Amino acid sequence: NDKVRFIKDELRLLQEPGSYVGEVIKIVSDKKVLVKVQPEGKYIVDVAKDI
Amino acid sequence: AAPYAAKLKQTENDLKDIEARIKEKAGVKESDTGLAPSHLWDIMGDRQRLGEEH
Amino acid sequence: NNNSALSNVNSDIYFKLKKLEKEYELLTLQEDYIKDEQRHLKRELKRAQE
Repeated sequence: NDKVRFIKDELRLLQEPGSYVGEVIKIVSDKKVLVKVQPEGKYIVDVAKDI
Repeated sequence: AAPYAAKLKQTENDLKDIEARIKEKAGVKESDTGLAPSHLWDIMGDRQRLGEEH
Repeated sequence: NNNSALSNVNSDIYFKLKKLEKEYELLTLQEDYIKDEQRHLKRELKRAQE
């Protein structure tokens, strides 16, 4: 049961929209942060409530 | 060197408090200018925002 | 004491276990079901991997 039902949760994860590797150039204190997605453009964008 | 040495050590603890204040103070920001006239533009701009001609 | 009015100790163990063996048929029923569950789960381990 342990082997078959771990896999079904794992299907969701692999089927992500994609996700990028940026770095924060500088912070804005309205909980937005200037993040240069590194091959792509610069974006000022909000965060999660995990950080 | 206890008479000047001790006292020198307290001076370094002070500086660290200061640097910390610049960080603490910077934490409201919040600097968007557009004033009182542009409170009208935000209604106008919701219609331009769902405009495909921009 | 322990051997005087022994036929009264006899009747309560006999009664109590007789009731429980009906309910202990429902636990072997379960043994039987989970022999099948693993066979259904073995084809579903295959389908999940598929």
